[PDB]
Amino acid sequence: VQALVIDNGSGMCKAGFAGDDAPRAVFPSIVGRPRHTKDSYVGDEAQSKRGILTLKYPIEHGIVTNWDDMEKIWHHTFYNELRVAPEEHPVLLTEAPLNPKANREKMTQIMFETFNTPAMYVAIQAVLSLYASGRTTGIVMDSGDGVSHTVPIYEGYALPHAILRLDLAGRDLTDYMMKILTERGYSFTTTAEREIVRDIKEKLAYVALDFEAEMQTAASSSALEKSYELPDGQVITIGNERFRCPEALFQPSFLGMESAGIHETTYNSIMKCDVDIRKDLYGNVVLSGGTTMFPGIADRMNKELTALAPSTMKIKIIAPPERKYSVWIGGSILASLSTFQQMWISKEEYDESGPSIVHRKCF
Amino acid sequence: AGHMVVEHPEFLKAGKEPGLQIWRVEKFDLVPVPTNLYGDFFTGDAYVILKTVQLRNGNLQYDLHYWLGNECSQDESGAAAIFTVQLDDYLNGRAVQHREVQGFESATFLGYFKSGLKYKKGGVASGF
Ligand SMILES: Nc1ncnc2c1ncn2[C@@H]1O[C@H](COP(=O)(O)OP(=O)(O)OP(=O)(O)O)[C@@H](O)[C@H]1O
Ligand SMILES: [Ca+2]
Ligand SMILES: [Mg+2]
Repeated sequence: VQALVIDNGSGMCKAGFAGDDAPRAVFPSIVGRPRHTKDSYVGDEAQSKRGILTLKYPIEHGIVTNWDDMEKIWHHTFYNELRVAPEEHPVLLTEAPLNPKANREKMTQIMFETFNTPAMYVAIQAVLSLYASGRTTGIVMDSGDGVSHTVPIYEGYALPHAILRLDLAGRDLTDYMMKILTERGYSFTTTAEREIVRDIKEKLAYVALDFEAEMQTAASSSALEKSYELPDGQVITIGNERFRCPEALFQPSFLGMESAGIHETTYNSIMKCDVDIRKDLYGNVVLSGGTTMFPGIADRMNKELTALAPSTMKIKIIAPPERKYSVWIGGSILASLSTFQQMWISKEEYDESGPSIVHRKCF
Repeated sequence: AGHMVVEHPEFLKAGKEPGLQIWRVEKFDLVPVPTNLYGDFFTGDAYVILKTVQLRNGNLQYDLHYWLGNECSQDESGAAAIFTVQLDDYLNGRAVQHREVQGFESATFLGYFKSGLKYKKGGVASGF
């Protein structure tokens, strides 16, 4: 029996088959409906047809906010992306840390009642990333579309009282790159233009080890400047914007936020945990998610955490090349284990107990 | 839980008496290592080691070590970590978990192998 794994991101859904090393389908978590006056489109097709559709993003900060739209995404995922009949497959779904109780139940109700899944399971994204790195203890800094989570985990279980979040992630960095590129005189405002800004962010941005020193270097020469060719053929020049953009992760004040940067958030989560486990958290800081993909980010996290921690504390940042997909891969391994069959919620169990069984089977 | 109980045959065997038990991750399963091969680790593989010690009142002390070869694949190291959590849960959370990386193993782990553990190249193919 072949299990499916679906990682429900706020910006991008990752879906595929347990036992594969990568998701088969990666597509925007978007539902489009006729703009004025097929009833709906999902994913790439919705995005491409945006000229005639109004687009909705049913997941915000990793939390589902519109269940009708989420159900459309899942229907599309099964029937169009994976080309499966969901009544034939156990399904592992992921959830944000601290996903509300009612939401976990609703996910469960939809899978069994709408899709007739024979079995399902819900796993916390950060925990799957930790497992994917081959660890049972560590702190995961999971940064994707709209939120960055810091999730301490001990001997396989998240410590809910110590989970924190910074309300800044990739979409905010894209918006910020858009804003700072206006200083140079480049106006990017449309959807296709925002996609160009996202590409500039993904291809040319980096995290400065020493931000002040980098700004000095940028101001004193053209050493750090880079050329970028627009789709029309025009060539633009990017300078300190390359590292100012992801600097916002460490200095949220760049976005007018009062919140502590990601390094401090990580430290604060560690300090909320039992003193006896903190060594193991500092020694196992795992970066996960698309927004952790900036070159230089692991070196910078190491520098910043080293400054916050006692000098004799060993800091280790683990930043796997595959970390955009760590959550999905962790799910693929978990759902493949010979012991998995004993862990899922079965249809029979759901029929007897209802949605609340999720709190007893998945934690 | 609910309608299911732990049924994996190797879990049923785990930690019943004082001693050392070693399993190798093989294509998403936990497979016992022949006892005459204990201490000979494939650097391309991941393993789960349970050391059971008898305490004074007769209860059992557990240390679970998951050993990760320099060349083991992501499915193997991930599975070794998850099986470790699962075995600890099965053992009522009584086990201390230890991540053991080839060449950086704890003194405790190394001490399990009276004549010294050995490394050998190769191993079972990835389940990916
Ligand atoms: N190489 C890269 N460098 C910087 N940012 C990147 C890179 N690749 C992807 N990103 C950013 O990662 C973000 C998407 O990350 P991810 O897919 O982990 O989020 P998600 O799963 O959609 O959302 P969430 O987990 O927050 O619900 C986007 O903002 C994207 O631009
Ligand atoms: Ca192997
Ligand atoms: Mg995500």
